[PDB]
Amino acid sequence: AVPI
Amino acid sequence: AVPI
Amino acid sequence: TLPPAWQPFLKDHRISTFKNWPFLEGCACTPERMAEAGFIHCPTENEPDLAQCFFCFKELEGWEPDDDPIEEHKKHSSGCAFLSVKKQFEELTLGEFLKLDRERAKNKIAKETNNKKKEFEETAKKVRRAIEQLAA
Amino acid sequence: LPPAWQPFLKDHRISTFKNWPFLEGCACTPERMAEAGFIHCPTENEPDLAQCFFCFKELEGWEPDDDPIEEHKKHSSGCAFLSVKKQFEELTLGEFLKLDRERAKNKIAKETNNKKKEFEETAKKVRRAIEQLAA
Ligand SMILES: [Zn+2]
Ligand SMILES: [Zn+2]
Repeated sequence: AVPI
Repeated sequence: AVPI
Repeated sequence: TLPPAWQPFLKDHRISTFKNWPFLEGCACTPERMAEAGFIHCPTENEPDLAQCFFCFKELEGWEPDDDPIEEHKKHSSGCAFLSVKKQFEELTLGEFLKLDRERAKNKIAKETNNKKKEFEETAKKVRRAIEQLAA
Repeated sequence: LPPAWQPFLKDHRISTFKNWPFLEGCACTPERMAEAGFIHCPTENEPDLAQCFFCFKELEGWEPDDDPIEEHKKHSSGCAFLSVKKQFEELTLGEFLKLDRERAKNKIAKETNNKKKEFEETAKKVRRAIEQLAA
């Protein structure tokens, strides 16, 4: 996933 | 010492 | 025993945070795997898959079944002190633990400081735009 | 540090010692009391009352030549604190969790024994009253  |  | 503030140091407490976590058996990012990586489940309406490291407070979303939480962790927060801890929690020394928690307390202040600054910049952006519109 | 496990800290145990008699010159100093696990919990009757934080054994009538550790093994010999040859912050979390667990158990047994005594004394009064009624 990735940063908000 | 002594036991209460 | 650990007070509410130190419960997240417990893998089984982190696991218990994952309620309605979509990625179960077959997946690489199971609740157990997330928890072993230091993540807790902190869902919102906008982001129901939002997970955050308990130690460095990095928040990640858009999780996919084959995601390896550890690797996503090293990737997006390489300096996290929890990553360096190679021994189980219960083999930690009380001194060691108290050091880790000092790091964590700093991490949370830093994180709270960054948010306050981001909010501050946002507000200033609105004021500037409103000034420009009136300058016209 | 959480208020609940302060008694595990020697410096905190020393602090509990308010207007403790027996200072320099005596073997039973606050520092040596605390080292032995003792906490100062003075009544009005006996402002001489010291209690182990771990096994909760209460001792009074302290003598200036008393070795706190020795008064401790003698009166509460099963106390697990006595077997801890390690400073606190060198304690492993597992070791600590396991000690705090036994201390919690020690607390209940003490409270349980107290309740038992109070009940038994109450029972004896009731019986006596009823015996007296028969006459
Ligand atoms: Zn982290
Ligand atoms: Zn004791």
